[PDB]
Amino acid sequence: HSTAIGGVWLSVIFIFRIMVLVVAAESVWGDEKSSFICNTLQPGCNSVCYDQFFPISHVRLWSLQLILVSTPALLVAMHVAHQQHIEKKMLRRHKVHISGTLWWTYVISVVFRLLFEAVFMYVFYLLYPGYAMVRLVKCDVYPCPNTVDCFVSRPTEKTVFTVFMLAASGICIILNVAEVVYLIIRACARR
Amino acid sequence: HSTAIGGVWLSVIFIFRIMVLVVAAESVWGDEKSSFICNTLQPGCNSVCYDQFFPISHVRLWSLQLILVSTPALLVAMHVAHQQHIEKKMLRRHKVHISGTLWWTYVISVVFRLLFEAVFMYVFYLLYPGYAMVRLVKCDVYPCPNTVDCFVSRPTEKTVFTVFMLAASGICIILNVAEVVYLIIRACARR
Amino acid sequence: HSTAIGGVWLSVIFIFRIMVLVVAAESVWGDEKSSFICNTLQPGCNSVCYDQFFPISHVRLWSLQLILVSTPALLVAMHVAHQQHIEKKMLRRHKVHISGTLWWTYVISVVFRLLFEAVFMYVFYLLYPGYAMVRLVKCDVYPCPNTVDCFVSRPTEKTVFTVFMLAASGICIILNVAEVVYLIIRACARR
Amino acid sequence: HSTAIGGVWLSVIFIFRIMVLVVAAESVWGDEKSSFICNTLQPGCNSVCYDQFFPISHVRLWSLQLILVSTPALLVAMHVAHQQHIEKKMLRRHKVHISGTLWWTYVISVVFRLLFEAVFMYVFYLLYPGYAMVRLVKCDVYPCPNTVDCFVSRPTEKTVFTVFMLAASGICIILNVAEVVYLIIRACARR
Amino acid sequence: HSTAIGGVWLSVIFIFRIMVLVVAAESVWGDEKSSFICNTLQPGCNSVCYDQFFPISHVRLWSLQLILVSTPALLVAMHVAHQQHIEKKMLRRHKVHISGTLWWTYVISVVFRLLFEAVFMYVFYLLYPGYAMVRLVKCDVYPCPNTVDCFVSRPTEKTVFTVFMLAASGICIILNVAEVVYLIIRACARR
Amino acid sequence: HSTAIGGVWLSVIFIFRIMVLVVAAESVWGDEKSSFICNTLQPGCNSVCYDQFFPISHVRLWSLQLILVSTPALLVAMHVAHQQHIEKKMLRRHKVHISGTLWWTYVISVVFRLLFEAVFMYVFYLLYPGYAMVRLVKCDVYPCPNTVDCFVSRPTEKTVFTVFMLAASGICIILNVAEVVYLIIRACARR
Repeated sequence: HSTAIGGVWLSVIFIFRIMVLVVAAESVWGDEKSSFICNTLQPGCNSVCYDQFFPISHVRLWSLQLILVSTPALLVAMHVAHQQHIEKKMLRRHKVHISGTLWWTYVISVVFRLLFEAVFMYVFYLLYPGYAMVRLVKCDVYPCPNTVDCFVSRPTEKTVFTVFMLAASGICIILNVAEVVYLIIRACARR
Repeated sequence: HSTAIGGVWLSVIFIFRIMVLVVAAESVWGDEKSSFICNTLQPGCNSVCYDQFFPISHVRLWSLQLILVSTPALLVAMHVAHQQHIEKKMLRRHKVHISGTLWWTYVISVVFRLLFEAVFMYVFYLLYPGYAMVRLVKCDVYPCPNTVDCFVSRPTEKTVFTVFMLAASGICIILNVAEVVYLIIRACARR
Repeated sequence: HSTAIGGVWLSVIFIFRIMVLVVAAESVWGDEKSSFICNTLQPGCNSVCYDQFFPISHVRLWSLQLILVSTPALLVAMHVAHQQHIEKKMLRRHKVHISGTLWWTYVISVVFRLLFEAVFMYVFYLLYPGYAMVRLVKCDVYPCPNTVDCFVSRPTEKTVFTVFMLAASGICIILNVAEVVYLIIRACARR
Repeated sequence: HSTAIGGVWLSVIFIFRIMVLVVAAESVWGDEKSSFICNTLQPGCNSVCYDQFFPISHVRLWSLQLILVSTPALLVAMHVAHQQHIEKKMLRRHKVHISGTLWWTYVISVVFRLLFEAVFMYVFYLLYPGYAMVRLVKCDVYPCPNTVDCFVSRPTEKTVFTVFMLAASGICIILNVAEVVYLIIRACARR
Repeated sequence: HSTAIGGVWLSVIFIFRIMVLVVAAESVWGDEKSSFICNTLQPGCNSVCYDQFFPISHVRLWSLQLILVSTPALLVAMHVAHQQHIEKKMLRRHKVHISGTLWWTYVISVVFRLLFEAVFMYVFYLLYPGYAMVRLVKCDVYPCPNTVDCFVSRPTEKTVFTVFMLAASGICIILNVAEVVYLIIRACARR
Repeated sequence: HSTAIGGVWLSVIFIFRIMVLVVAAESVWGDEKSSFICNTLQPGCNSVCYDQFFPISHVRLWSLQLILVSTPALLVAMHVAHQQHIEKKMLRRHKVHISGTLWWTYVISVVFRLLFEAVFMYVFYLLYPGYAMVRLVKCDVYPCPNTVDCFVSRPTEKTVFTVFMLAASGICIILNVAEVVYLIIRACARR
């Protein structure tokens, strides 16, 4: 069974996040490294400064988050497909038990999706505290001499897309919590 | 139900906007940053000047507008698909109530699409007042010394595509308003 | 209904134009701006000279022309699909009236396609009078000092593809006129 | 009807030519202009020399030849599809006449394909007499001073692919001639 | 027959590995060679240093591992499809023998997949002992004079993706071992 | 009819070769020319040296070999499809004759595939005797003065992929020979 409160909004928002990531990664974040430049004559300063200030790109983090969020759905879909194959073999009490075992698996999958979203949000907070990208950064990593100034490619557009993605992720978290609560309420109402 | 006055023209114009954006983004706006050049020896001036004068690219704004306009249609489609799944479960008074609840949802979706289009048009006006791109821009953002001249890649072609997109968006707004009015008239004629 | 004189040749020639544009845009016109070079030390001269001599690329104009020519077909197809949906609703005098109203819509769509093709041909004539691209151009746009010489990337190949596209467009115009005349003759023969 | 002598071999060889062109154009001919270099300090010499020695690229000529060869097949397919639509309308003496009119159209399409292949082969001979690309070319086109030496990107690989394409085209011409002769023989044997 | 313990988790984890590799190879490892730079004026030092420190790219090794792991599944699928074709020919004792022969083939395919995964993990350990990429490397390969410092493009992101892939591969190995043990237990329980 | 000994292994190994070539060509061999560099100030030395040492790229040779190996299968498939069309026309002694004529065609196709594979292997041996790519090459082709040193992009990775492809091709040759022998044995056993 499915609930219109949680499933439809989750699917549409997840599709929206996919479309936003597809738009952003190809064009906005494409030249994140090539356009990265520092005011220095020291060879190798640009690469080490980019690695220091961008350990992992925003689009890569978003793609990993989307994949990890998607994995429970793939797992439950494959499991139900195998169960229906077993049912088709049987055709060529127990069914109630199968449906019962299916129920908790879906609940656990929803909980795991919520946990994955929260973990990725916390990782994003740890790696990039400020939601807004800055135009100039100060670099002191070896072999850059003293401190040099480096310039990010597209701070404002990246900030806008970051705000969009963060708002979508937060709405997803809230909707997952609400869906879990509504599932609990429905289970209580059954009894 | 559907109305030939609003639905068909909306769909064809939305497809036309998709095709125009696909044509424009790949070629016209591809070198918007790489070809951006300023008359200065100061490192980092090009990137900061591009960020100042182009906080978000036109094609990215158009893609976001198209996605946001599309989201209500995806929501209503998913909701009706879930409702038909519930109907198929029932098969294996109330229907009139379901259709009634469906009606206002579609009306609200149309209103939300109109609001999204208007909001994106206003955002475009705020960010880029002039409809026509200019060949030369004056830059005074740090660390550019005093004021430097910078040159846009394809001002005229970008202006032409901007005019096309703006005309399409305005026609979409007018058609949405007309469709809402015609829906009100039809509802009144029913009673 | 359809006529073999106009519909089949129109469709095959339109597909041929699509294939030719796909071949040309990817390779021939890809480096139209990057390979554009002027004999000067003035920064920004290349971009302003390219914008002056190429306000809009040939491939972009051809793509816009193809899209605008295609839009009436999409409109009529969506409208007939909606009408067949209404017919299926009816199944679950008037039909002759529906077919009659369908007839003039198709005629007007053909006329609009012819007008669009003629308008795009006239625009091409206005923007690029000479059918053949030239190897060297003279530039005096600010900030280029005095007059400088600039060199086009692939004049001869672009000329060949321009001749192909122009011949196809002219044949399309002639075939549209002939189809309109034959439709008039058939309508007269009916009475 | 179809003949195994001509149709199957023609289709498989045409598919082989498509695959060979797809392999060649993406990689072999991709850097034909960017890697083109001349031993001179004169700006604009590279572009004019490339245009002089390569008026149209080999891959573009092959693609145009394939498209033009394909067009008669598309025309006859669309025409027979329209005729079958007319037959389906009739269902909801004359048929023998329709088949007879179909026969000469297919024969003329085959003749046109043969003529197109021969014309493209002659054009290739006129533009590039030598089948083998040369490593060094001598350039005297304005504004190149006196005569300069220019270097082609991949002479040997381009020569190999040119030999492959030319052999395929010649085999296609021979097979088309043989198919026409066999059609004449079969028509005579019918009487 | 299939087991839910091994098959579903294996398939979902293999799909997850495909998605992770698709995300990583296009963007993270794209500029692995172009961005590779060494602090020297000696021509050819960059290429030889990259070849010495990166004999084969991580993404290429992962793709080869995925292909080799996939090959047994393709082999068994093609073999069962041929067997079902033979069964369909028969339709137009022995079946038990066919199923028995099928069983050991699937077991051997699982064992081969486990061996391939272990071999690729050992190869990865041999080529890249440290799981984490380093920012700076020391090069002494001819013709680089003495020892030069070279800088890797994206050490931290590559390290993160390497950890992800290694964890997925190890989980796959453990799951394959568990599936083999469970198959042995089920075979014993049958007797 | 089909044989499980030859057909299934041939198909799976051919698919494996396709996947390996797809992995290799896009990334490994992409910068084979752009990254090619020689220690000289002579313009044009890089291009002529690359042409001398790499007359045709490894990936292009592998793609041509795969296409040529595939062509007999396409020919026999098209021929049997035409024969089944003739059979369907007949439906709307002789069949045994058709099957007999089909048999030798498939045998000849297998022999031609084996010959093509052997010929391409011999061509690879002639063009590149050493299986392993070398880091440094010595160039004396005009206009390079005296002898210069040039550096290959990715010698080790290219060597690994070359070994993979050569092993696959040799296994294909052996399997083709074995399939021919088994076909002869089966034909003898029939009598």
